[PDB]
Amino acid sequence: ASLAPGSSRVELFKRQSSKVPFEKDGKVTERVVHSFRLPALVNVDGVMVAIADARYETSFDNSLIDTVAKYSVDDGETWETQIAIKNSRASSVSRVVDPTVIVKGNKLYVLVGSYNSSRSYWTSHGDARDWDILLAVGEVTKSTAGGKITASIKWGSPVSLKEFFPAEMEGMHTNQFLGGAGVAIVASNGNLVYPVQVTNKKKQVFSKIFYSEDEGKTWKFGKGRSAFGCSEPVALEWEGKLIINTRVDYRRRLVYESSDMGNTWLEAVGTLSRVWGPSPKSNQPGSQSSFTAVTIEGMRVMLFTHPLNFKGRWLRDRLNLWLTDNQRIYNVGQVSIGDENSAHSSVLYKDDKLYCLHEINSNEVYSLVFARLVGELRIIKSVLQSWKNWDSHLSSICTPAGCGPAVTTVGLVGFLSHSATKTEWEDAYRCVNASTANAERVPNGLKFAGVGGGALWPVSQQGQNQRYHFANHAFTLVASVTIHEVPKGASPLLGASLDSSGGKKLLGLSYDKRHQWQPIYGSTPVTPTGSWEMGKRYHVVLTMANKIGSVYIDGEPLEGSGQTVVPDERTPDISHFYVGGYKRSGMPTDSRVTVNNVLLYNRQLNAEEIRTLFLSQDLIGTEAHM
Ligand SMILES: OC[C@H]1O[C@@H](O[C@H]2[C@H](O)[C@@H](O)[C@@H](O)O[C@@H]2CO)[C@H](O)[C@@H](O)[C@H]1O
Repeated sequence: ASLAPGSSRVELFKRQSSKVPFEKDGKVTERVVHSFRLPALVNVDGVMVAIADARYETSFDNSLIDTVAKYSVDDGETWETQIAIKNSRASSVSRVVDPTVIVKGNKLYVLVGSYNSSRSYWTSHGDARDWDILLAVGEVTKSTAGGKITASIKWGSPVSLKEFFPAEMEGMHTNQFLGGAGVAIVASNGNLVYPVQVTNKKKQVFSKIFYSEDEGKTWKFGKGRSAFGCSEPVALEWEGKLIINTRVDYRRRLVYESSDMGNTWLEAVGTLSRVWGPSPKSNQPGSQSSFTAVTIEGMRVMLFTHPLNFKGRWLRDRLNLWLTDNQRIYNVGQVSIGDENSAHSSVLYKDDKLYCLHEINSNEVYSLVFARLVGELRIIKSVLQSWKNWDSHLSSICTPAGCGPAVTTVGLVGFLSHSATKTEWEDAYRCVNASTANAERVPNGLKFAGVGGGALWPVSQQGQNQRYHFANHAFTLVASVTIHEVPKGASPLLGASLDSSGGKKLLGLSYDKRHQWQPIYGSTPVTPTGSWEMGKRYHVVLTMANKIGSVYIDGEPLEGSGQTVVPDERTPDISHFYVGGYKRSGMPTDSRVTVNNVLLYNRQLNAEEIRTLFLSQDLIGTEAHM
């Protein structure tokens, strides 16, 4: 339970306690609600709106559900309650579901699925007999009446958008669709954009972008789609693309990019795709996720939440929040408390305060808690100042022949330099440390010695959540090194390992008893090349892209460098990077070397940025700057 220092919370929508105005046959009554689910928390012009399911009788998905809203004009001290949308009232189990919310001006656009009488889960329905898809538009107006600031919201009659759903898509016959739940966006050209989950007559699930250029009068689907198996998509716009982050049951979450309103989808292999696991071993159901772009203290970042689900199934305990600038991926920490069940969530950033509406579940009775994320916003601002300082400090270095090109920070993701503890080498970017053994701190890095010496920067080793999954598609690992002793055989100095030992490599660099380098390319025959001297430091660059590895000493490729390291159409799964040894006592090499300033970029640096880092190795360390 990390609800941070100075952060606190209330139980806003109290299961079996909070009442709503329930309407039926021309009569409104105050009704105690069983469970509140599917939190959507937004800002309309300074009115904090909280939208959710009111699951009246039971938390069963297929039961009687209206869309409730609660709205506050004082940043969630007091709230007014209403029912935003009501179901058909056609049976005891009629329902409007997966409320998905777009804010635009003083308007709230809410899309829901609607079901009349089925008790089966929607993905199992072989047709659309019980289903409709409805947009209701709520309008917020703002008074300062009788002295104090007041507000209300008038909700419109839902309008069916079923006319806008084609009966065919590529290679399939359509079935039903719903919003991804949570909060959607207005694009920077003004369009309304819902990422939606859709099923076909084969009952497969897959995600699309459903949009409107006309304030919601009419609706299109992007031509493209996600893989099958992708559900509850949640989307934001980042630097002119849509980022569509999807739930994938029993798998790691797939993230996609689309630069043309969803006409073409490319998997975001270089950044965020397959980063987040739905459970420790990613073999459990996943979750709805809050996924938004904000500007905090002048930097555009993204915020993402998803339960860790230690418990497995749909329990979905331990809601975590993540920060990213589409390069570094920082775990802010756990928002929910202890081991409580805590599946959906909605993060709002408003007037430079952070808030989160999330579920808590005990025994299938759900409340939505409203939390003030003050400590979290503090951690975030600190991590961001850190990102800003290192990028600015690296980028103002005057690189030598006054000045050559700046040290590149585009795509720099991790940085091991001057800070280290007794057993860890610290990421200056503060997201992923390397563990160490037999490590002696020297300026801007470590000196390693003896069997099992070295550092380990985890890749797949990060566990359920893998920030460095990009490395499987491209990376550049850079480092200054010095060999202090002539090894007895070939010893490692640096590389990306595919297994836990370091014995099955993707790409690495070793050095041998003959004073030669042994760059290693996958499982290819190793060929010693070049020459070094005990005591001279050297600059080393490993790049991999397009399934091609290359090794540089002092800014210059080794002879025969640029070989195939991925020997077929399967994607590697890198376990970790090893630095200055294997950091394994089972591996019988002894690397006696010093390694300074390890940089990890999410791309193949080009000739010039490699030559700049080389000539700049003495200027980039963190040493002076702490
Ligand atoms: O546990 C509450 C959640 O149930 C999920 O439905 C599961 C169900 O729990 C499981 O026991 C079995 O029947 O499979 C269902 C999926 O087809 C719902 O998906 C989820 O939304 C919660 O209500």
